Amino acid sequence: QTTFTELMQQLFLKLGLNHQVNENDVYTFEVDGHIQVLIACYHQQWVQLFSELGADLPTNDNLFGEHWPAHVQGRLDGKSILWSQQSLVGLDIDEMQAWLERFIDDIEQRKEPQNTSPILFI
Amino acid sequence: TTFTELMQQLFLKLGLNHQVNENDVYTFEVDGHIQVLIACYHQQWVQLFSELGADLPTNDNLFGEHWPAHVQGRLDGKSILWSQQSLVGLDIDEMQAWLERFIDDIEQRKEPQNTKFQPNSTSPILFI
Ligand SMILES: [Cl-]
Ligand SMILES: [Cl-]
Repeated sequence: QTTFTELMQQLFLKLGLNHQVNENDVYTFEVDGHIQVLIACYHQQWVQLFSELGADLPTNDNLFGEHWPAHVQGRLDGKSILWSQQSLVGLDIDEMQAWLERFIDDIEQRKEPQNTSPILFI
Repeated sequence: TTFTELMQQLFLKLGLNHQVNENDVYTFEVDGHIQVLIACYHQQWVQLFSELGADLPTNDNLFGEHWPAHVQGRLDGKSILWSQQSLVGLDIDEMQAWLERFIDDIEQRKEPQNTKFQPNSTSPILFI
C-alpha cells in the first residue's frame, strides 16, 4: 500500500520541478502566474491540493461536475482559495500529475478571466 | 466494490429490496423533510446531493470540517449540499458513516440559527 510520501517523492522526481517540502511534510511549488500549489495529506488518507488565489473573486456556485474531483472555491482571510481533494487509496502517479495540471489550468483561468458548457452532466 | 454492489450492501443494512443499476440515481428518503440523492459518476465517483431549501448565507466552503468535505453549492438561486469520494477503497461501513455525517449536516444547516451569517474563516487552521 503506497504512502503519501512515496507517491509525492515519485511524482516530483517525474516532474523535475523546484519545490519545497515543509517540516509538516506539506509539498509546495510555484509556477508562472504567481501560482503556488500546496499538496497535503490528512491522516494518511485524504490528499488535498490548495492554492491561495490572491484576490476575493466572484462567489462561485461551487457545483460538482466540472472537474473530477471537484475544484472548490472557498474563502479564507478575506480572499479566494481553490482546493480539491481525493482519497490516497488508488491515487496513482498519472492521476496526480493530470490532477495537478487541470488544477493549475483552472487557477490560471480564474485569476485571469479576460483571456482570448452551460450544462453539467452525470 | 461496484456501485451496484455497494448499494445492495446498503439495502441489506437498511432492510430494503430495491434495484439500483450502475447509472441510476437513488433517492434516499430520510424525512418527509430530507432526501439525499446518491449517484455514481463514470463508475468511479460516489456523489451525495441534497437541496437545502433556502438561499443561505455564503459558506466559506473550506475542507477540513468533514472527510470528505461537505460543500455548499448554489443551484437555481438556492443552496444545495454535496459530498463526493472515489469508489475505490470505499466500503459499506464508511458509506453508512458518511451518509450519517451528511444527513446530520443537512439537518443542522436547515435550522433557523444558520439563517444568520457566520464569522469569516481565518488562518492559521490546524487540522488535528
Ligand atoms: Cl505540472
Ligand atoms: Cl433554512
